[PDB]
Amino acid sequence: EDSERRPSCDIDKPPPNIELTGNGYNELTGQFRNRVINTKSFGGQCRK
Amino acid sequence: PHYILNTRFRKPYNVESYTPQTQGKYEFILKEYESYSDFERNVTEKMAS
Repeated sequence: EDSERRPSCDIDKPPPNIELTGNGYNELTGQFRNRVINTKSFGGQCRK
Repeated sequence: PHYILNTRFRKPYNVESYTPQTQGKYEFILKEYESYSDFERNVTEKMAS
């Protein structure tokens, strides 16, 4: 409730579709796959 | 947080991933056909005695 230390330092927008890059890939079909690497996380280290 | 075209979206618990894709592929096929056929005949014959 009481979120101190300026959470997210007023950083609003992430990259547009980084989930597409983080998503899986297939070589024999040339079609992308489901997300594997969760890039939506931040680990606390805000990088503006 | 999930932003698509500067719009605040929220991923529900049932959807795994919903990513925008351009994927623009359009086709257009045009075909034409024309045929001309003409026939003309005029035979003249005259006999006198």
